[PDB]
Amino acid sequence: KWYPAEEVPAPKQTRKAARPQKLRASLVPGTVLILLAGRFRGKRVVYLKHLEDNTLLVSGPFKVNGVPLRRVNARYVIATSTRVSLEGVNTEKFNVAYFSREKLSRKQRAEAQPKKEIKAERIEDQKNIDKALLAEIKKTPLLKQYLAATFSLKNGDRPHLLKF
Amino acid sequence: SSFEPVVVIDGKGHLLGRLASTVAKQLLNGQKIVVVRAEALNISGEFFRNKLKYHDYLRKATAFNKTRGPFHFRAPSRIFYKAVRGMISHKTARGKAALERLKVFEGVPPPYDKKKRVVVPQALRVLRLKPGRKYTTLGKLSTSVGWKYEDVVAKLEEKRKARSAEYYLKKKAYNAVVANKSATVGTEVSEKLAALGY
Amino acid sequence: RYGATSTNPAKSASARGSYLRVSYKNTRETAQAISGWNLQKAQKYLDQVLDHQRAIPFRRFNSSIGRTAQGKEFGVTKARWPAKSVKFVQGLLQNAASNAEAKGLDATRLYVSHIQVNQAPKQRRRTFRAHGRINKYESSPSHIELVVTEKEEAVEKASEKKVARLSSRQRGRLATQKRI
Amino acid sequence: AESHRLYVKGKHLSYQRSKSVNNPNVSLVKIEGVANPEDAKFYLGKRVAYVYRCSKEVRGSKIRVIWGKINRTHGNSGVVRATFRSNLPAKTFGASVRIFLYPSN
Amino acid sequence: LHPKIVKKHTKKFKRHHSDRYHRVSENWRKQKGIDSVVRRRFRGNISEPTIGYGSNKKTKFMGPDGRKVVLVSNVKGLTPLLMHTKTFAAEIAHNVSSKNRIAILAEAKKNGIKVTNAKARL
RNA sequence: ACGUGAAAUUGUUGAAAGGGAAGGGCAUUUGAUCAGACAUGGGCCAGCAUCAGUUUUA
RNA sequence: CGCUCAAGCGUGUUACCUAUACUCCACCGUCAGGGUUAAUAUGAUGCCCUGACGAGUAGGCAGGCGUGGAGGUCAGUGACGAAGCCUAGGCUGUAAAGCUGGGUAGAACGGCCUCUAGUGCAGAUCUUGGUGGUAGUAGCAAAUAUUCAAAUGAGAACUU
RNA sequence: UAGCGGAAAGGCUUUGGGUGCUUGCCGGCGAAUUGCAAUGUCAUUUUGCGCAAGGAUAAAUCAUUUGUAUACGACUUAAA
Repeated sequence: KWYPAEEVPAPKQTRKAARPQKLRASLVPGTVLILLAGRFRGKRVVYLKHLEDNTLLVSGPFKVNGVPLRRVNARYVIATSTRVSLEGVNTEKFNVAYFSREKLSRKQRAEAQPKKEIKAERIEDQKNIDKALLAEIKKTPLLKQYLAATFSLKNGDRPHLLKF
Repeated sequence: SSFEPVVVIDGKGHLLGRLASTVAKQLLNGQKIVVVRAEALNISGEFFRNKLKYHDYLRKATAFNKTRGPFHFRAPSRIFYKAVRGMISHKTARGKAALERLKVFEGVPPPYDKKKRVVVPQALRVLRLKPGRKYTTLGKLSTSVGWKYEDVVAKLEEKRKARSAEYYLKKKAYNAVVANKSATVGTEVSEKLAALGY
Repeated sequence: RYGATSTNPAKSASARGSYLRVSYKNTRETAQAISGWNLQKAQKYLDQVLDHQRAIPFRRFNSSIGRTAQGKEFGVTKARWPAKSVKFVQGLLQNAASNAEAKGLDATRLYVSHIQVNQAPKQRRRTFRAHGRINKYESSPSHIELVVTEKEEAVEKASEKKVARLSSRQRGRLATQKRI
Repeated sequence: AESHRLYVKGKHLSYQRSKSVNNPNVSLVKIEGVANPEDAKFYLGKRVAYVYRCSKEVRGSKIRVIWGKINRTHGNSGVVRATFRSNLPAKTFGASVRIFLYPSN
Repeated sequence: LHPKIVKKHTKKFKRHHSDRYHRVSENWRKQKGIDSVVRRRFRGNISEPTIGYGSNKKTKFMGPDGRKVVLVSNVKGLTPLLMHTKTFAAEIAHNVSSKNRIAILAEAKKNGIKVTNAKARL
């Protein structure tokens, strides 16, 4: 009898605007951060630029501790008190399209060899930023050693009391 | 307020129900313990009384075949063990799982002595009970009702002490020094800073 | 025909015996003592039971049976020497052995693989109790069967594999550890 | 060097319950050195993960995890209500659980 | 965007003392007792079927596919479901012969109509 | 002791549990097993951001 | 259990735990109050909107599920396998139940619209038939008594 | 190399040799792509599998027998 019509949902005109992010006051360009989650967990790093997909452009000089130019989510990071000046650094060319990528069909396996396929643009751009920051970092004592070491909780340390 | 592989408590000066009241709670939290010197747990009341609140527990038992009736242990250790396996629903895995975490001795056996033990304030005849009352010293009690070792566990609890005195003294000289010198030596600049760093 | 077996049919022999007038409870205890033994071992054991050296352990059907010292072999107190139960089972083994000889199988490797004894239709017969009451007096006959097999080595081995699966970030963990 | 711990230790105490009846959808969690409600409010809305091992290898590993989070405080002794993606075994009463530091401020 | 199905109560309503006594089957039957606790609803006992457990009107008589099943015994019985592939799935009967399944399954796959069974013996 | 050959009830093999009974309801975990649209040229499980409805805590 | 400036008795001041109760949202059903084929495909019994309520023995009414036969209709299904039976396989319905994979087996049987009844069982010290635990247990003890060889026979405490 | 420790000692100091690292203070190379988080697997038990070194070379039951025992088991004796 009925056998429903194969017409379709065509949905109501929604009312949800895309307003920009309001970041917390602790994060300001130049601030040292502690990475909580991910591959480089508990690794001290440097904040550079706010990107336009609500992520943080983060270096933490590759020559010091081996952490490259990388995206980071703001909720999975701590903001410490220390800062460094970024007046002799560019960070204009970097955008969301800079970190674009072709996800590969798919594929796996035998040795899905992989020590390959890094751009010369990415290697040279790493050298320019690291050279500017190291001149700034060598002003204050014991900062180069601070970024090298990792963060780990001790017996007695209660996170709710600490300042960071 | 921190977790450890084990926690050794030194009864003495400690009451009973109030101590037992804690020793238990813990367990229900995958902890551990190992009371000692039980032969020194204090109990509110005038010696006499108590012994009555006992001679009555001792006159409670099956009628048609004791053997299977309430087993009245005499030795202390087990006592401060009863006042507990009664504060726990000890008829459900969880219960057991809890008692296996425990252990109580009257005296101080090896697998410890060489370890630091602690007290549990909220329960020390001196922070509670008012001054001018009367408290019974377990052991002594037990005796008058069984337990034939209130003279052995005493002849030993000595072969120990006597020594602990030595270990000490030796632990002053070495320290009466490791402190002496930290007096001159670079006790400078590096402090005029660390003294502030704090 | 034949109960739930799980062995090679080509290297096997069998023998049945339906509507036998023996105790169903006693024949079960004889058929479980013999089970899992070598064929030549068994025929000597059943002869020793008749002459009172060895004994049959009564495990399941054993209420109000007396104790005996011969039961210590198996680790059970109660045991008996059922004559009539053994003579029927001893007969079926000699039939099953001759069946294997016809096929051309080795006697030394031959062992009892499967054995079973379920109930039969009961023969009915009456008695006279007090105050003119008639009760039954029935028999409990048996349906015996057994299977013998050429015993051999190398039974599993076996079996499963994997065809593995893991994520990209989980794959990436292996890449670094091979380098270091 | 020695320690690599980026989480706070804790213990799964019990379910939300009355005298007799209980509710296994909400769990109660203890935290190290948290004696008040005011101190425990630091740990609200933080991710929590129970860890346990197995014999069989499911997906190239012998460790399985049940994710969850903290909702609100419970009582006047720093005890915390906690929800999980799937509820916990009940044998886990008095077992270790990891309180992470993300969704941070 | 099709509404996601929620079954409310997936566990089967068994009759009281179905496992206890053999003669009492597992088909549901209301207790008409006076001492009975299942009728009066006591804490820690079996549930009873009630209108509150009923499914949503948007997604009633739909499987995991989101399709209402129709029973088919022949090729001429497939002609109601020609322009209704997304809404109505098919299922071939138990009494149909082996060769006649191949006749229905051939012309079913032409029009793009999903059959629940078949599979098809093989 | 002959078409089909159900249940009570029994034997064998396989799997599981068992400290004064078993057997149920709510919720997980582990062990087993099972449905369901990534096929064309060669959906399931989460994370962050800005909003709406109801609340809580400084 | 244990408790003694209490974990006791009288009184005050705050926090906190918690019912199927109260507030808010999702879905189900029942009842009421409306709006609409003005050609405008598919059920006017339709297709939508808004608001309230939900315990229940004895009892009454309503709407459905199944069993055996009768009239109609799908030119329904079937020896290339109908009915029945077994299945820690699957899907739908709140449920009564229905549909379907695998095995066994070998002649008939289903859906939809109506008619009709010897039409649904757990109880009745229910009726007839079958089988358990109890249990290889109770027991097979009154009339004085049996023993040794030989023969027959597959086999002899019991026959000659 | 020395000694201490019987309460459940199964652990504590201790002479000396040999062999690494040393963030006590300065240097020079390396890490990227696990792609914006997904415990990201670093413990500790048992266990029997084959290796290859070192080491040793038995008893108890049943049947028979006894009466200091004995409902039947058990117990007590003897026997190359």
